Amino acid sequence: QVQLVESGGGLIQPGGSLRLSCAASGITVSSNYMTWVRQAPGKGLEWVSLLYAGGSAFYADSVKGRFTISRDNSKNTLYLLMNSLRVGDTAVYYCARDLQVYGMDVWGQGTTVTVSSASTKGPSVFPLAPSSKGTAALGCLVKDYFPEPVTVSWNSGALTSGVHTFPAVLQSSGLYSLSSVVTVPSSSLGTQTYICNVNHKPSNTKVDKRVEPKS
Amino acid sequence: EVQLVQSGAEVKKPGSSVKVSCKASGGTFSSYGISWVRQAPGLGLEWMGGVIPILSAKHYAQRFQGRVTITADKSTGTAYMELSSLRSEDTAVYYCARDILHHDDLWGRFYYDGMDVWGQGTTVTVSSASTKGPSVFPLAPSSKSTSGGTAALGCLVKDYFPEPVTVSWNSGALTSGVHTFPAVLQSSGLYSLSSVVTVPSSSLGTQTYICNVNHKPSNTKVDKRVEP
Amino acid sequence: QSVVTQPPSASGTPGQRVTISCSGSSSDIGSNTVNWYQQLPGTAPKLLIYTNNQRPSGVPDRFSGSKSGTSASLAITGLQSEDEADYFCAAWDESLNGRVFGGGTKLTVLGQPKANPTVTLFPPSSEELQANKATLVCLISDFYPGAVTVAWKADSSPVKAGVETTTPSKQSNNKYAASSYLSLTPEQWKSHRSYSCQVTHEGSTVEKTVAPT
Amino acid sequence: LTQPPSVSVAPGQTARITCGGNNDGAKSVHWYQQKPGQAPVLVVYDDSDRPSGIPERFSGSNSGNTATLTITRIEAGDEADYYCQVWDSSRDHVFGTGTKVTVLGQPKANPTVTLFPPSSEELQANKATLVCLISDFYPGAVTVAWKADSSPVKAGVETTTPSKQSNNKYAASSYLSLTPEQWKSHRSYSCQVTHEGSTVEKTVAPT
Amino acid sequence: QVQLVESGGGLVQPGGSLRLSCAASGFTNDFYSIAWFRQAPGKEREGVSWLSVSDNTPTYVDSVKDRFTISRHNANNTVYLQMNMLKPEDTAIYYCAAGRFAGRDTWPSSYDYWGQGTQVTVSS
Amino acid sequence: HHTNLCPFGEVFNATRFASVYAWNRKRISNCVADYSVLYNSASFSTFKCYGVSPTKLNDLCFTNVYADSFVIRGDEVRQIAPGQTGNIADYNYKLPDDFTGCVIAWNSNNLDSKVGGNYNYLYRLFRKSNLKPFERDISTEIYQAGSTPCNGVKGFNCYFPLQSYGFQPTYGVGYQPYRVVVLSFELLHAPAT
Ligand SMILES: *[C@@H]1O[C@H](CO[C@@H]2O[C@@H](C)[C@@H](O)[C@@H](O)[C@@H]2O)[C@@H](O)[C@H](O)[C@H]1NC(C)=O
Repeated sequence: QVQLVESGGGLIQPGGSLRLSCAASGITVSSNYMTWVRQAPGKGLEWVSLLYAGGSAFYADSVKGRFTISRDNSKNTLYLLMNSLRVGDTAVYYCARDLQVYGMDVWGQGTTVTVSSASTKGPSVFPLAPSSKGTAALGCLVKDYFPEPVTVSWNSGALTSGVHTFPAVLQSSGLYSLSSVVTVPSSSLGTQTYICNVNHKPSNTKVDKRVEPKS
Repeated sequence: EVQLVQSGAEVKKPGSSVKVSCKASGGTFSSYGISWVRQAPGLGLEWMGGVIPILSAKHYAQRFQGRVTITADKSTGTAYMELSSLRSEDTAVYYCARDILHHDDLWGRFYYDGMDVWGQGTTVTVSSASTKGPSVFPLAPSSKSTSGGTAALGCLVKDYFPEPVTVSWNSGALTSGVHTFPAVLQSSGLYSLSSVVTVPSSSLGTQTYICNVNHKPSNTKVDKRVEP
Repeated sequence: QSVVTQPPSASGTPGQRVTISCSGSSSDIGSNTVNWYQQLPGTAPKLLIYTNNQRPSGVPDRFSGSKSGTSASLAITGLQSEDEADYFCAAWDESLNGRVFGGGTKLTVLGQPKANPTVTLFPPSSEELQANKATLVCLISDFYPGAVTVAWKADSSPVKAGVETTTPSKQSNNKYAASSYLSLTPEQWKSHRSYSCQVTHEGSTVEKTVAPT
Repeated sequence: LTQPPSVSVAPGQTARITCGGNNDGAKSVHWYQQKPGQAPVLVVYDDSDRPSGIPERFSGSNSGNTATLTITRIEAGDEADYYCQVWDSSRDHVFGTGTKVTVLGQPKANPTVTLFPPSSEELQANKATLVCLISDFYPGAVTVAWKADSSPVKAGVETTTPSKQSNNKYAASSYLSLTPEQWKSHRSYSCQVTHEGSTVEKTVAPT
Repeated sequence: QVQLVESGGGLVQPGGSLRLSCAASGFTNDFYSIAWFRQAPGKEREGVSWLSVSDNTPTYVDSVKDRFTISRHNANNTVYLQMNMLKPEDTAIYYCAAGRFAGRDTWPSSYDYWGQGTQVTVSS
Repeated sequence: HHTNLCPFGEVFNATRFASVYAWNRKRISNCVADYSVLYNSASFSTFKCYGVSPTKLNDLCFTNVYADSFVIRGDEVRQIAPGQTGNIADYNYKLPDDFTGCVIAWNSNNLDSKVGGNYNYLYRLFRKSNLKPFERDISTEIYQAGSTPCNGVKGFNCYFPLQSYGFQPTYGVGYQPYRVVVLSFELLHAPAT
């Protein structure tokens, strides 16, 4: 009793279509304010749509004309049709019953929608040279790759302590980019060679980039 | 039956503020309004304001509009009433009651239609003066307070603030014939009362009579011997 | 400046019927219901009638309300001793946006007996005079109905300066009590030959007189 | 709706989370708790009501231009994001920006900022990316502002969310995509990282 | 289908004049109404002039009563707002809106069609 | 002449208005008044006529008028129009698609709002279905959202269907009270009268 089970998420190419479901138990969808709320990866909550018990539908400005909310009384399930998707729509979509004055009490577990490209793109690796101005930090820019993940080692794994590989960004282009830095003492920048070994398995990419001080 | 217990009595100085509580009873808020009614000494009832939890609504009476606040914490299920910038005329017993709601569908309104269950009321006193212990004097018996072999002797509890003052005689051993009068409120803001007891005149030379005056606000107890 | 009006008092022989009238306007009884409350002295008011003439549980059918236009009425059949109380009518007036209570109507049941007041007058104590103060105490008890008027006299002349008198209060025996105080200087007390406390109850007056030592 | 980025309260103490806006008298306020990887849970509705089963530590209030959520006797189980939502118009809802209530399990640590200019190899490919890396900050709440010379830049900014690194501190990274002309036109670009009142700024120049 | 075309704004001195135009295109009949809303810096959209087309009846707010004049030319199906004796208070982005009714309203949401705003700046 | 003037006074100038969920209706006939003064009035912030012309109203004659009056929120005036959806248009007052008449509204913040709040005007927030045109709902039955019947028990899915408009002098126009008068004009063909 009292459950909002969602389903229908996944990856979908830009401009595509995808339909979300919200199976209800104990709560009748057709006689409740049912809404859809999405949360971008790491941002706040943005209400998207709603459906009155009387059938009136309303949508947010960021999804008007592209999204459509519906329901099925025999299956007691709330739906959300999504057309002409873009990367801005990539978020975790929730369904919840609204009580207006009494807020939104029951929420679904939430399904994830990822809108990006397909196939597999290998990254472009650029050296992040150490600055000329007691320690120095140098790294490698693993830019524009899909899908995750890439592995970055330094000098074929001979250098581990001090290496800090940062989590990747999901650019609005749908491609990923990350950076791996190793903070070394300044006195060794001239006598030691530093080479990052970036591997992207889905593209069979194996890049070894030498990082020298900027001339 | 339900019960609304309000907070204890209050004594305040003009300009200050008072906040009275009123505990509800279970799910009272469901389909029951709450009104705040005060009653000055010897005067009638005066609606001050109210609240409706189910509609999340509240209203106020013209007289108190602009110097009152009525809140309702539904988690605790209770209401509050705060009156600020108090004046001497605000001295009254402040009541809290649940109001049964009427639905006038002709005009689409929802107002209170009688308050069945009442609170016990909260006495609030406003006076510019502050605390003071009473000066207790004996009211001795003589031939002029004697009638038919019975003598009348008492104690004058003069110039105290605030209420109340309790008076007993001989540590409670004497109860019959005792008549403790309600206190008078002088123009100075202080109170004064008297307590008299009628005893056989033959007992004046055999029994000692002591009045026990207790003014807890000032933490003052006075035991006054009354002799002929 | 109030709108609703009730007669101040009302009398009724026991076992018979009484009518308490409530006068309003178009802003309250014109479109809003009117209810009735009964308050016993010292206690808290209780609901008597609530929707013009609906009775809560615990209210006998001896009480009946009625409403016609801008007026309301409360009827008490078969008067019993416990019915002697204050009766307030009230309605939700919208002009002020709030309930408005009536002025109240005190009911007196005629079965009670009249009682003359017992007056005891105490002169200023020598302990208070040694403190350079003087207070005459006049205690009035066992009088019914609870309504008396007090007057003080210096020698052979009235006086009102320094007089403090309480309102009547119902005793345990259902009679009433009141007290009056006269503050004097230790010179005003010794200068005059006597002081008198006059207690007038139901047209008749009882006077007690005291004199310095 | 405006909410503070994050609050930091000692265990057992009390938090207060503000929610500001215009005309906050008629409209009501609701509060939601979102634990990591969890759906939001309504904790306070209609300003001050607690729904059934939610501890008395939580409480709400609202008047003027500010609503407030009060969490007393804070435990580590309260570490979450808290959002306010108004009861304004029955055609749409708006949420606050959310507030992170870091329950302190270690002292305050200021972030280490490292800014890189676009590599000479990226410029020859007709691209330019400024890399701003933020690490070793606690609590895990930072905001990043970019600057051209001394003017604010908003377009082309991609910033990660704070992630828990090994030593339970947090890390983040911000990227500014630029054209080689925009990078060579101005004299310098800046990455400004704010962490609980303190501000660390790094600047690079086209040389 | 329905389209509102707007033009005529610019920079003028205090006391100058300016003529705004709103060209209605996809209307079957004359049963519609035109309004002019201006959005001052930091303010909301506020109506200043209305015109019931099928009735040719103008309505102006008190602040622009004797200074503004709204009218419609029939063939071009264009409504004009003649603004004389302009003040710095009049500096705002002006919008013209239409609705399938005969009347006027102060609420912008009550109009379903909008043209692109034109800038009116009044300073010295 | 004043044989029978139109008693728009009892409607427009009424001392108090109904709540929208319980809107009033007054039947107007017999008389003959002018609408130019109404339309040319600087007090009506809203004066929208559908299928009819407000200034050419003086030229027309009808059979009956229905004068519907109530109070709503400022930003809800746009719902009092044909083909609108929302809390008011679905659950309180619905105008038909073929509506013939005028919608008149004006700001009443000076009357229907007092310090602290005027928590008297109400509106219907919950309903199982939308209103048919000119349908009126005054029920207070506890709204049921679950499968179990409420039976007068305010439990889980069982709440009150009405809420209070709270009006204060400092609130914005979108939340300030607005009195609305809906005049419905009837049918008539070839007016030779
Ligand atoms: C609204 O009220 C105006 C005020 O006039 C007074 O009230 C009316 C009812 C008349 O009795 C008038 O003689 C009073 O002096 C009126 O002038 C106006 O006509 C009224 N208009 C409407 C539409 O009610």
